[PDB]
Amino acid sequence: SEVAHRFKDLGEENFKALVLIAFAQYLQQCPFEDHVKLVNEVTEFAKTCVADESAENCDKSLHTLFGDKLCTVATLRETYGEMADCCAKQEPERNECFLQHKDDNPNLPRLVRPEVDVMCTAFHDNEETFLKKYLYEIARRHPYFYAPELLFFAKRYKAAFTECCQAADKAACLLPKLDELRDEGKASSAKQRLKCASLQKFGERAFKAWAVARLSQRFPKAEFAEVSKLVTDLTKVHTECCHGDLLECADDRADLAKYICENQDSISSKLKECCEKPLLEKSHCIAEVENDEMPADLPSLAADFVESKDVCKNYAEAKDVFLGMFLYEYARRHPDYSVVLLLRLAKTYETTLEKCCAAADPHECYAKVFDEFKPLVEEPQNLIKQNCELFEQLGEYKFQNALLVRYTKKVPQVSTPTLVEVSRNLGKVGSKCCKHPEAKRMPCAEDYLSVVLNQLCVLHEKTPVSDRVTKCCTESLVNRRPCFSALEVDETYVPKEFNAETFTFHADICTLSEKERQIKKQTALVELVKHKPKATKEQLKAVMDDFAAFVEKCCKADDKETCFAEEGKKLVAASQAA
Amino acid sequence: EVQLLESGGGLVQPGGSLRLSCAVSGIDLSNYAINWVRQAPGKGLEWIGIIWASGTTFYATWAKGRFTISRDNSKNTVYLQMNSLRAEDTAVYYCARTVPGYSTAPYFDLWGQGTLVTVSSASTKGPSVFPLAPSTAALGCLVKDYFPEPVTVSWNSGALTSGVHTFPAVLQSSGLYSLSSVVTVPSSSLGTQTYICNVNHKPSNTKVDKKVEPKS
Amino acid sequence: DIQMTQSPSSVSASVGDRVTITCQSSPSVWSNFLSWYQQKPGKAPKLLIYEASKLTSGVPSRFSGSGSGTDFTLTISSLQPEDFATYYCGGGYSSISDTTFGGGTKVEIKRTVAAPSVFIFPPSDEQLKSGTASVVCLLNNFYPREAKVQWKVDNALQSGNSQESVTEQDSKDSTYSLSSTLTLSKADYEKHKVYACEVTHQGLSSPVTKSFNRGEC
Repeated sequence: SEVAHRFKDLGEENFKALVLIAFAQYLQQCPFEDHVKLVNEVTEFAKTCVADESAENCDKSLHTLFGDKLCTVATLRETYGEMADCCAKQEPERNECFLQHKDDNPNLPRLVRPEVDVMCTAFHDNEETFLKKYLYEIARRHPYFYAPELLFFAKRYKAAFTECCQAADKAACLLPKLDELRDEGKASSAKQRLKCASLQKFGERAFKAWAVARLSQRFPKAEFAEVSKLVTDLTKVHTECCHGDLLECADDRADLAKYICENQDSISSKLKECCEKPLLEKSHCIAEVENDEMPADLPSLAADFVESKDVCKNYAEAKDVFLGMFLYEYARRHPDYSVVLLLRLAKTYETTLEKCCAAADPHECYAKVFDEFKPLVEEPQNLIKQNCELFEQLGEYKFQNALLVRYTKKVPQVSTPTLVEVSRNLGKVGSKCCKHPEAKRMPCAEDYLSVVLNQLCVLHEKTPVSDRVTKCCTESLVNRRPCFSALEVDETYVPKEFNAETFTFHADICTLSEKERQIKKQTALVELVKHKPKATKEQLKAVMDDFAAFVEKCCKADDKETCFAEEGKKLVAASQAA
Repeated sequence: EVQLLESGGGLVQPGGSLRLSCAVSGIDLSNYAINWVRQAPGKGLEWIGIIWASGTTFYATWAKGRFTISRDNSKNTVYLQMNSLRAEDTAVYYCARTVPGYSTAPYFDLWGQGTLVTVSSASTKGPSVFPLAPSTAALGCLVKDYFPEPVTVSWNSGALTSGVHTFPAVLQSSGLYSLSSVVTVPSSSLGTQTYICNVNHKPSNTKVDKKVEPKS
Repeated sequence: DIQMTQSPSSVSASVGDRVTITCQSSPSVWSNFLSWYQQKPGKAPKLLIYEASKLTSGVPSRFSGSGSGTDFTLTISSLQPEDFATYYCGGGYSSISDTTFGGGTKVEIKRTVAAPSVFIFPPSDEQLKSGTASVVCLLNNFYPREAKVQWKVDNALQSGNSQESVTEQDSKDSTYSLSSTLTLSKADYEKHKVYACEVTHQGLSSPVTKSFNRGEC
């Protein structure tokens, strides 16, 4: 009895919430009421199994149990489409089919959040329906959100309404918290999206390597085997969540969390506070734990990896273990290196051994291996310090502007709305990582960019418009950053015409926040680049400054829609002389 | 398995004399007829002469008199004697075998590396290598003033290969050859990553390794 | 006399397509003595077909030979990017010492237009210490091969002091690369400031330039 085993383990509430999330992730189009029914029906059946694991139908796989429930209301293509195809299949075909039909960007209108009064009123009405509403919406919009974690954001989302609706300044208490939960949410969904992509597109070997690096950095004092034991467990966990097995993913996570807390003195000394918290807070806390203090006098690596007499004998015997040790030792010693950079150094070490080991004089051939690392560690450091400077001088706004052009000229074929989004998000890598010193920078920046870039890829996958994007996206997962920054001006691309209505601003612009107004401009800028790429340098910076001043004036011209109307369908060629 | 190795080609002074040899490794060759085909830079193929298993040798009309094929079967090597060489003799000379089974047919299966013979009176001058420093932009090297051809350029002793474009040598109005071997690299790699072009011109036993690094 | 004419002199066809190369000899070649060779850049020729239509071992089925007497045809049923090469047809003429190859056809692949991304490198300091100045202008990876590269020093359009080279079609992206190299003495070079390079290519709506001002950085 599996459904029963997971129900007794996780507890009713978490079980209910997880199944609802599994349902909102498969059918992101079905209404909240529909899913609620199905989830409450699965929870019944789950109880009948807890009271009789031998009861008819209680020993069949979760895929069967859950897949059956989904096919009770999936033969309605007039609202779904090809999900009926999945039902005419037997497990695990039916399961893999569903997963494959997870829409990264559903045709779902972002949900503008009501006022504090409205929300708090709705919350106090039916506290359960309110929260389930939350889970439903999040999951269906982010089909690859880390399930267990989502439950954690729901526990804090509730608590935020729990403490703020009983407050003096309800909006002052609730909004900064709802904004933060929103930021940490996207973040959690994106950062997980990348993990699922790693496992699904590059295999388990890949993710395990990533984990080994990230975990060796976080628990530098832990022994290799304790790290290895953790990487295996963590991988099994993410493999389930990414494969839609949420109930077993949360179960195994919790078990892994238990292990970690029971073995602190062998993993990290930063975990003591984490291992106080309730299970949901504990888990989130552990994944957010700060790197431990690196053990003091660490030894040279060249000893066991370069001068040793067994290097090649060891690299041949167990390559995954020898290299794992190399990554573990190099990672733990460099919490200042991005995970990707660490993986590159590992790949370098590997290749030079693959070459040298079978040579006449191996020991002399790879004798300078470590020297190859230098230009690999510096390239990113330099590009950072430089970009960070540029960022300090341009401000986030003018920095996104610079990146808007750089990336619009790189892949013109990409949607303008999509260019503005990705560019703006990438420009946020300046504000979010330049604040840290050159010690915490690379891992901050480069790993964040990995996420934004992965998001780009998975978004481009749907409707591909550039083979260059698809290249970088499908090639090495580790080098996606370098590959993207690599790209140069696309001289091929042909001008997007010139719709004189695309360069005509209206009154409605004057009542938007400065952020919106910036988006409006950045959008027009992308278009300007599309209509005149190749030949255009900081002469765009001249038109960009002319739009800001031109809008600033019109929004204060005692205007009657005029300043913008006339100086719009006719002022275009004024500035369009260049 | 079976491949023809030629050699003996290089810079020759007009009216000079040269002997290209062809040695095969992997087969007998004593039972086969070997041909000689040349090809001037940019032009097509031009059959010269042939030597059968026996000693009998036939020559193209134009060649008979200046070129002379011969075979040293005690050493598994067929030579091609070039006398009274003219500037129009400059061409990549190939050593090809007539596919076993034919004799007069124009069928040649096994060829040779093909040695280049530059028949010119000019003396042999090594190349000078100049850095074509960067403006993700590219850099490269400029191998100027060398003769005769050929010259080989490598990047970071072989390490860097993709992105590299070694241009075809051209003769300068000064009679000497010139070329540029560039490579496209990620801009942010400049300064951080060392870029060296290795130029080698064996005709003059010239070797250089020029480091290409942005200027300012 | 003999004279074996091969046509077209060169041709561009997309992958997939079928390329047809003809070879017309003036005196009817001897009995079937008509071979077809393939020569890839640098590498030597490779026997593809003999007896006009017989393929040799290790030759793609897509290569087919036909024809008799004075007209022979090499046909590539489905062009592949690896078929990029110059082809030659050799014939026999009862005279033996008459063996002659066609002019050869040059096959280059078709791939969407692609403007050349330009660069411009001013002379090196080591070279100016020789009294010579070479300004190179690279037009890397583009298509088609037709491109116009003009030099303007202080807007003074040049002619007769620059020789450009071009590489074969790339085996990756099927594109070319062009290097226009303007050479002036040192004195000629230090006499001016604005060294530019004008590139007009079918893939550019506007003839772009990549200049630099002597000395500056």
